[PDB]
Amino acid sequence: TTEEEVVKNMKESLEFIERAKEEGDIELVISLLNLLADVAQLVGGEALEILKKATELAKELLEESDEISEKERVQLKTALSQAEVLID
Amino acid sequence: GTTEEEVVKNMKESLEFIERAKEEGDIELVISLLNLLADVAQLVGGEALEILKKATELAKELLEESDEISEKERVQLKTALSQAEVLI
Amino acid sequence: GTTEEEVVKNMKESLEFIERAKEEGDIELVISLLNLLADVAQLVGGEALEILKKATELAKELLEESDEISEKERVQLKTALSQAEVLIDK
Ligand SMILES: [Ca+2]
Ligand SMILES: [Ca+2]
Repeated sequence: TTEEEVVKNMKESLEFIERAKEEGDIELVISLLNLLADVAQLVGGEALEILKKATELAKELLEESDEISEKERVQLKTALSQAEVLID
Repeated sequence: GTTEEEVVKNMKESLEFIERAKEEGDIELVISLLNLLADVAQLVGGEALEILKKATELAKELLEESDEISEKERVQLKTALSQAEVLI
Repeated sequence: GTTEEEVVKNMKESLEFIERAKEEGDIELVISLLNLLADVAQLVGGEALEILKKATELAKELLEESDEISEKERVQLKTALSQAEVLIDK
């Protein structure tokens, strides 16, 4: 792989998170936020900027959604913790 | 700072959800939370690893407590357990 | 605690389940196991990285060959592949 191929995949993941927030697809936000954080922890650099954008959207979903279950809340906040520690 | 404290606070809530999950048979949730707690604990250390040790003990029991756990679920849980056990 | 042989054992069984999930079209399992393998391989190196390499080749094959993979499954699988491929090069 190249870094450019990785950031393209991370960008497409970010776009799906943007739409998943409107859709209420909480599970995919949890899964993609965890996957993006696993990638950015190995890549650093621009991968962390994309993770920062994904983290912002997940935070908003966590605050604005009235559909999120208690199980999804605890998973999403744990994934947020991984991201927040990386983007700090 | 406020980051690490919120992190370990979030991890403690997840610990409680893993316990309920282990009793409802929500093995998927146990797998997901154990992997998320390990991803966080790897970056934080300290009290995060104490919390991970406890979640590992909870997940280890569920392994062979009620044969509701499928073969696919078992291999995923064992792989997640391995991640956590190495960090411990 | 755990031993490297116990971890390598679990990693080999995961790879067996991945290859089976590839031919059964179980996309979700491949995504979950590929990510779990990369998480473990990051901490152990050695033969863990060789098992990850095999799992990565199988997941690439699944991405190119399968037909009932959803759009959302695809973007998860590509990102998990990115994680694995970066670790293999680290
Ligand atoms: Ca919806
Ligand atoms: Ca992970």
